Amino acid sequence: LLMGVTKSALSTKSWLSAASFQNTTHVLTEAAIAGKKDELIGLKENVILGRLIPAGTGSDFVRFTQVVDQKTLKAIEEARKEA
Amino acid sequence: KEVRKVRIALASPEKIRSWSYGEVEKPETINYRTLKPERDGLFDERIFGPIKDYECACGKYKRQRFEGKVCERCGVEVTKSIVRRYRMGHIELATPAAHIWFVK
Amino acid sequence: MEIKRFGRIREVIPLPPLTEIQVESYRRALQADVPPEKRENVGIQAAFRETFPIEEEGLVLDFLEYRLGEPPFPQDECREKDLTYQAPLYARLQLIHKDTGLIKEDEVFLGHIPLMTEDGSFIINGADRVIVSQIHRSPGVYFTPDPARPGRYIASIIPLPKRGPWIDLEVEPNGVVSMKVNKRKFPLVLLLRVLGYDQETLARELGAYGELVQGLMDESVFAMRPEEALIRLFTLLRPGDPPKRDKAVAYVYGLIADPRRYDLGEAGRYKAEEKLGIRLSGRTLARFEDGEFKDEVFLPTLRYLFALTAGVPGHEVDDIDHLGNRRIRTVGELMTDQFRVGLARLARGVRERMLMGSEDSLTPAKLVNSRPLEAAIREFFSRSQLSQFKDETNPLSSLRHKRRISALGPGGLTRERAGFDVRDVHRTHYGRICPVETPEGANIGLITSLAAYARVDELGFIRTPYRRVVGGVVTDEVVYMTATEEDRYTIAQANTPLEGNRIAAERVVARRKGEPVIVSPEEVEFMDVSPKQVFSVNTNLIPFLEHDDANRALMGSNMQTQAVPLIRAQAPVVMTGLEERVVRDSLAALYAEEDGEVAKVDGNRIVVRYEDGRLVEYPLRRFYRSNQGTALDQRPRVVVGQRVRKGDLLADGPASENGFLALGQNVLVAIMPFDGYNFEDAIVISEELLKRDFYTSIHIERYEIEARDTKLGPERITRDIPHLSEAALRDLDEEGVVRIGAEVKPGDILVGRTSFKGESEPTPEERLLRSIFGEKARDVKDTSLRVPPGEGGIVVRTVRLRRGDPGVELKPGVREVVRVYVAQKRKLQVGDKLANRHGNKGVVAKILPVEDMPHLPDGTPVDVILNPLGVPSRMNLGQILETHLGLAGYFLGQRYISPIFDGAKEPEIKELLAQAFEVYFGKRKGEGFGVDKREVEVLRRAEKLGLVTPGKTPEEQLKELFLQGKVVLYDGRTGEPIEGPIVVGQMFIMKLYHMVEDKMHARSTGPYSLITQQPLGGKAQFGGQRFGEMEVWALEAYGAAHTLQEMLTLKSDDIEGRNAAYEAIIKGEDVPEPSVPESFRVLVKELQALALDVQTLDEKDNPVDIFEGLASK
Amino acid sequence: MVQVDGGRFATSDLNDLYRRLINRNNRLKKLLAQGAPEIIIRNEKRMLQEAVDALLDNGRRGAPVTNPGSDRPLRSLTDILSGKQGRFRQNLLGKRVDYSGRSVIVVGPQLKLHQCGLPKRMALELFKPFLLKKMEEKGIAPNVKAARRMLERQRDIKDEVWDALEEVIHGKVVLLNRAPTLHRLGIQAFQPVLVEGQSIQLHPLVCEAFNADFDGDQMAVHVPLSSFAQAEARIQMLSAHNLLSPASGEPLAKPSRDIILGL
Amino acid sequence: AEPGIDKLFGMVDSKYRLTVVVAKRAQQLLRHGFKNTVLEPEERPKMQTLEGLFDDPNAVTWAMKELLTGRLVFGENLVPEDRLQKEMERLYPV
Amino acid sequence: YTGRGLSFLDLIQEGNQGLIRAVEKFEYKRRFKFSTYATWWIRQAINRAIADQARTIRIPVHMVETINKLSRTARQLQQELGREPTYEEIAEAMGPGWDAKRVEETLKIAQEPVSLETPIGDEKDSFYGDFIPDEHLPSPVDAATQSLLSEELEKALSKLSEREAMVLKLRKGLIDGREHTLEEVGAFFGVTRERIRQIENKALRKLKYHESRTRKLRDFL
Amino acid sequence: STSDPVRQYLHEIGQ
DNA sequence: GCATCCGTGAGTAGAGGGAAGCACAATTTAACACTTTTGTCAAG
DNA sequence: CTTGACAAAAGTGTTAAATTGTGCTATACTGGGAGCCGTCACGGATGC
Ligand SMILES: Nc1ncnc2c1ncn2[C@@H]1O[C@H](COP(=O)(O)OP(=O)(O)OP(=O)(O)OP(=O)(O)OC[C@H]2O[C@@H](n3ccc(=O)[nH]c3=O)[C@H](O)[C@@H]2O)[C@@H](O)[C@H]1O
Ligand SMILES: [Mg+2]
Ligand SMILES: [Mg+2]
Ligand SMILES: [Mg+2]
Ligand SMILES: [Zn+2]
Repeated sequence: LLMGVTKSALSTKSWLSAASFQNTTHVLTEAAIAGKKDELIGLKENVILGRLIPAGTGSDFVRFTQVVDQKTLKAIEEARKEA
Repeated sequence: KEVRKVRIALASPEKIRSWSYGEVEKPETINYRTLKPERDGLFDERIFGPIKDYECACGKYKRQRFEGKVCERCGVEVTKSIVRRYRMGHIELATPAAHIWFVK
Repeated sequence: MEIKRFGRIREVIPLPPLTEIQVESYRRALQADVPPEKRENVGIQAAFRETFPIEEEGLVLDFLEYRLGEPPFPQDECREKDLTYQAPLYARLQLIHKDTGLIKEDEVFLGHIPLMTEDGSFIINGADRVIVSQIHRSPGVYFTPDPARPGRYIASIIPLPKRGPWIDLEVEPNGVVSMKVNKRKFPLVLLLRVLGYDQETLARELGAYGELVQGLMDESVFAMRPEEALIRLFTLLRPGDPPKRDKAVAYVYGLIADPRRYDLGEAGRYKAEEKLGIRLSGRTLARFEDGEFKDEVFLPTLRYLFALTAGVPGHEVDDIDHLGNRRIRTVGELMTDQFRVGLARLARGVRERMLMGSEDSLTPAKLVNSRPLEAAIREFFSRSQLSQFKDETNPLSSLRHKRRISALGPGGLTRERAGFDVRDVHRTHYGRICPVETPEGANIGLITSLAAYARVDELGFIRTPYRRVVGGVVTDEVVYMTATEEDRYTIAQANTPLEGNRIAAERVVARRKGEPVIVSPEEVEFMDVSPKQVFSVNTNLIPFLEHDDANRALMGSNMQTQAVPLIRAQAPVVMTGLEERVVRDSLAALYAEEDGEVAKVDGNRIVVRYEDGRLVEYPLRRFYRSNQGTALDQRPRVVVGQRVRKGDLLADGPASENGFLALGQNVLVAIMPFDGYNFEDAIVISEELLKRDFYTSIHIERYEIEARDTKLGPERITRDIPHLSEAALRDLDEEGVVRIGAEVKPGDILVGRTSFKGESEPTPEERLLRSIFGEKARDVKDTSLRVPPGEGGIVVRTVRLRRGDPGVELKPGVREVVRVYVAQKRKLQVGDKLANRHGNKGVVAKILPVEDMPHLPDGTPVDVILNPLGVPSRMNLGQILETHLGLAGYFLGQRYISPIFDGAKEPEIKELLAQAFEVYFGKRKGEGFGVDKREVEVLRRAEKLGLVTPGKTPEEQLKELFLQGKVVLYDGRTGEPIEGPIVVGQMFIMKLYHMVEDKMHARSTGPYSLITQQPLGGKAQFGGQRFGEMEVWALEAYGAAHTLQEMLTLKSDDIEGRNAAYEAIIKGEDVPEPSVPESFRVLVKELQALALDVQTLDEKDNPVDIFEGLASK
Repeated sequence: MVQVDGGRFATSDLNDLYRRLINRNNRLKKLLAQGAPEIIIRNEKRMLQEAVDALLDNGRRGAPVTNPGSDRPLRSLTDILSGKQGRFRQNLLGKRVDYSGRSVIVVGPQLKLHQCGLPKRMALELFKPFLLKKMEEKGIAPNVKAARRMLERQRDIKDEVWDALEEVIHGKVVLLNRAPTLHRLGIQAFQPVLVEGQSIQLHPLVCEAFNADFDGDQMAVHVPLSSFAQAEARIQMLSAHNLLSPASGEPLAKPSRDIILGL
Repeated sequence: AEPGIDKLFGMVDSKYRLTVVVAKRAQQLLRHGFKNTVLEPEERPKMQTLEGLFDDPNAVTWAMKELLTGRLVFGENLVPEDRLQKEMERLYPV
Repeated sequence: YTGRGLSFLDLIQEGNQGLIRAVEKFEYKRRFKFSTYATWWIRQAINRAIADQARTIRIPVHMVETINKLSRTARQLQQELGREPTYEEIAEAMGPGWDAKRVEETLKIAQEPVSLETPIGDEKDSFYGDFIPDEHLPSPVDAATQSLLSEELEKALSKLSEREAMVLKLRKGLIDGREHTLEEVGAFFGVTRERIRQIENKALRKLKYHESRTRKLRDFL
Repeated sequence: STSDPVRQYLHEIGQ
């Protein structure tokens, strides 16, 4: 199937992002009856809720990186292993 | 403890009454000479909360020691005044009315 | 300094009064000075005769006459006391009892009518205002083709706005003609039956065109009685409504035959008669007399439609954008329209008041309630789109505002729904609407200007003058004609060569219905008066306009409105010839009424002894604040004992120099790049401009404060402010107001005020704090008025108004109001905007000392450096020619007047430069100096560029470069010459209203909104900057997740996050983690009000509370 | 329903819509108790349905409800949430922020690619919380509260405050923005240099990306606050780090105008 | 341009990982008052003041210079989070 | 009665209530027609509804009648004086017991609230509510001052004795938010009220001496 | 049709 | 097909703007006279 | 540490004055008023 950009954006799973685009009354009516849940996958929904966007420094690929100097590392490593 | 999803659904009449702290029975807003909220109106302190933090509408409690207390004379709960942004009321209709979103 | 004039065209007539579009139209409407018995049926007089007499249907109220009284207060008092300059209106009415036959007459007070000043503006609530004229489609009968189906036409009947519905006549595919009223379609045959028409009459008149008549010969409705057809028609027009004759005849008569509900207008009636070739008795579609409806215009309209379809030569379609089909509604017509609406409401109240209460004992005074009339009049002058705040930055600004034409407003077009056809330049705009002066943007083509020689006629059509040509010779007879009349003649161009009064050229350039043609002199019937009639006043002030591109010429004329008056303003070196008339017609300067001798000269007054012996004293306006904040003053220009003729100048107004318009300065300009400080329209200036007070302007700001009554107590204006030191109270007088002449800076107090604090519970911490220091609290707090950041100056005036003063109408609960005026002198600085008349504009980016600027070999430095890269892409060569003529006049000490399209040419400019070289270089030879060594080096390169002829002497080669406008220029920093000759000359540059000192703003924390809790906006509110949707997209594309989250929460509406962020910084810590924004909480509550359940969940789908248990029962 | 600086009150349109529904609901209760005929009851019920519609979505069905004395329709719940002026597009996808300013721009030819010119007066307000801490650290002010009172009055500011402001901004960057922001290059980060005057100085080589010239254009300034925000701006958004076009890969900061003419 | 920006981008697989490492290291330095730095006394960044030459107060500048030396270790799942903070506090009281 | 604050359908429904009342009280023995007696009740019901429901801020019926009389009197004086009357002129014509002060106070009462969604300017993007700040929630500057004062006050209390500090913290209300009198403080600590008075004053004087030598608590007032 | 509540009420009482 | 109905149309800034009266009954408010509190001046 | 013993302040009770709420009026009267086309142009969905 082939769609235009306007119709493709309005058929997305997230009702939060679709409602903020246009045709808000129609989007909200259909989402309420079906009991839809928004999983907060895209960028628009995280902006509305004031959360960190899943891109750039907020992506899970680099978000959990740790930094530590060698002096701290040697003390941490030894103390736990020898105990 | 962290939000991960948001759900939207229809609200039953029983759920709407569970949200409300009271029923609005009069269309009066505030008194014309004292400028104070009127009882059972759209700005009643017994329904939506006090105008100022830890102070009832009868000048009997003015302290934070009475947290979660309801005055026995005015019926206003002694708490923070910021609850007036979150507490809701309800109106009981004499006859049912349809929601225009699901009609038009 | 003598003035040299160019040109060959001899104008036979001068320019008309430039404000007569405003002044004359309002005089006709009021008719205040004409005796009542000789008043015409126009203006408010026609309104009275339309609503009256009022009949109960036996009580009759009749109108006799009206009058206007003297204004209660003068114009100066109205501005100071926030009043309206108006005159009382009285009406003479009589009440006649049809039963008894007794008449009582008395004069009733109807209200106040705002008065127009001598310059053509109004004072509404103490503020100057201008009513802008409106352009719209003229009423009449029009014929256009059907776009859906070729070969078919539609006939339309258009009344005045809000004076009847539109009528459409269309031939349906079945052949039956239809008539459409109020979105309802119905057969025209039914309507014709009501008008007493037979088939024999219809066949005789409309049966000689073709098969069209076959659709107008129904027989089921024909035999029906016209009264029976009337009741059938009423059913179609009004479905459901019960079919009663009293409800039916009162509907058909009021639809097309009621003069009080349907009005074709004087313009519409005139157009219909001209097009249809008939004579209309009134301004209605039909006339109802003797209990029967009589046709007036329907049959001639249908005859034209049938003939047009057949294809007879005498019938043609109508162009709706043709300027003969569009008319102008002036201020007089717009006010009268609202006057009639208010008068109609008054009659309704009178009718209902005479059918109840004291029927026998009634008087015209008791029946009349004038409040609805006063309400409608005050609404038009206050809350109408066409009533606009007056623009008076300079005298030219206010002159242009009164000549503007707008297609918007009530009954006009919409800015968003306007198409391309209405915004285009029509061929009929020639000589009537200026083709270049318009605002670029969403209003392009919708707001325009009247041409210089054009004038609006009685019917509202613009006319332009022409010269009659008979037998090949041009006469002095001038004829004003409309666009429709102009299409019947061949009109030549004003630049046609003439030997006396006879055309000399064998080939003549002319126009035929707007198209250019070449004709013989014997075929010419009319000639143009001057090239100036094609353009407006602002465009006529641009010299060498023919060398400038139209797009850039739009900017040049528009920006002259934004020039600010200067303390040393001077007239331009090169003028067009309209400078004197602009000052004269703006009423800003002062002129002698007749011949006489000046007796007393002062900075505040001038007294003149006229020849007949009377003494007249003229007070001068000094240091007055306009609507825009610029200072307007008048400087005397005569001495005691000087003899003056009639019309001689007495005192110069703002932005004028000896009666000539003066919007800027004349400066020496070099066109060359300079170290990247000329990059992208930037301008480099010299410090010598500031030393001689060039481009220095004076501005005044106004501050206001009020003292009110409160339940807690009255606010007091006092000097005793609690917890204030003597340093802060130094400049206040005993009454608490700042003294006149004191210098004020940001944070200083202008007027002191105390308020009662009210009841409250001092925090426990402040309780201990006040107990340790033993300081009893006061019952008042500081609520004084202070200087806003980035402002200040010198206090020059204080105004105090108190309750009970004569003419002071304060709001209830207000005790007094104090106003303070602060004046500052602004010098040129980096960031200020400069422009010339050819559309070149830029900001000042660098100010250099005198020893750094390039200089002439005689030691004279230039003032302004302009980048040559701005010329080739903009194609505005007029500034180059102006610079060349400026250089010649600099050494010859003379000024010039070159009219547009007929003025100075290069052969004339180059011969003036030859004389200027003999004084620029001949002076050097006499002093004993030859040719510089550095000049020899530059001349060697000049011949390599092909600029000078090889083999000539150094002096001859220097003269060749001078004739091209180029001189040898030395560098001030090094002393070495520029490697190439540079164009140097004199140019006229203006200083614009947009200044950096009024635009810089910053904020750390400030006020917040009520509901969204987000920062407010605007510099006046100390607001923040808007981070819109497209700005959020930019941060997302960068991947700056944490930067984006800060602006969404920590800096806008996360209340707990913004309080904690501030406290962390002042303690030397890092800002904490953000939280949920307040705007999302508002969205959830608003969705619950729509009976929608919105819940936030977690990884395990369990509900998560984002209200901290403050809303859970 | 709040009072203003004067004495008059201001209230929202939702209060009127709620009043209409209550008034008609209470009248129907009284009519039912009196045993009114069905014709009167049916009119009241039809009016109650229309009152609920106006509160939820005004103007969707029938003529919109307007306030007496005016023709302006009342704003309903649906109007609040939808449109360009609705809650989503005006308050959720975009906001007004603190620590921001605006001024006219001029060309600075002596600046480096990573530098801009910031007026001193703008920088004092933009970095006010940082400056108050710095003045307290030195002997300029005894505490933060006394430090803030000194900056309120222009004539009360000493010359040592400007020396402290230099130390505050050492190494920090700010964001410059020009509307409309067609692409991500409409926002860039620069290391500010304090200048005398009231206009911002812009590097010549970044004008093309901003599409900015010097005939009246203005710009906005923003201050990242935390260490994370400063690190992202200095690494990912610095002007000297974005030299190629993201759309085509060709250079975007390159010689132009007088620079090409001279070379 | 930031000094050594070309070399810093070549130390990580993703350009956004470098920003995370720099930002977290800057927070560590501010928490302990620059007492945990791996820089030599002659390598400390300095700023010029009227009184004299003092230490640079910008922690982001310190973190970028520390990464160029190569004495810092970064990665995912290096040490338990609780063990890291408690050990750092014991070594560098503040 | 249209154009006085109620819609046409609302006026009809209120009039229908008056019609029902007239049926119960009507007496046909008097030989008067029904419309003669029912007109009084229908008009009364409409008039009372206007005085009770036409204003956002309800005003009592007695004051509504006063406002209508005041406006009607001013209109008659305006057409006779040829100008807007002053408060003194209105008060004199109003009757005994009226002065200019009462006229102005009544006019202030009769003022209706303005809408927050009133458009300002031709472009439909600016409204009244965009210019009204919120004065209820404390600003970040005010919130930070309270925290700084509290931490400095508790730092100075540490110079006092353990018993002396507790007395001041209870006699001023720094716990639970409520001030405690010499009786309840005495009840909690088992001492008389004259004793607490002296030690409460004694601890206050020691704080004054410390403050004067450092000047660390003066800027907060 | 039926777009005017006032017209609808007038028709009903006319029966 | 072709008729009817419905939602959509760039950004930032400024700057002005901003029509009854009466009587009678309930109900609330303000003045004022005691009366218990509760801080205090002085001893011991 | 405690007793005494006022003196002003806070608390209580009664009551008249002011304010607010409610009912009623008898010639006969019986279906609204306002509006008025540069009606915005164009897809998309739906009904038939
Ligand atoms: N430093 C450099 N700067 C520019 N281009 C440079 C440079 N270096 C190399 N290039 C090359 O040169 C090409 C352009 O060459 P060019 O000759 O066509 O340029 P120009 O002289 O006409 O300058 P320009 O600013 O465009 O004029 P304008 O249209 O009046 O600007 C008005 C502005 O106001 C704004 N606005 C206005 C109204 C409105 O409703 N909304 C609205 O937002 C809007 O932002 C609009 O743009 C470039 O693409 C590039 O490849
Ligand atoms: Mg414009
Ligand atoms: Mg440009
Ligand atoms: Mg520009
Ligand atoms: Zn209480």
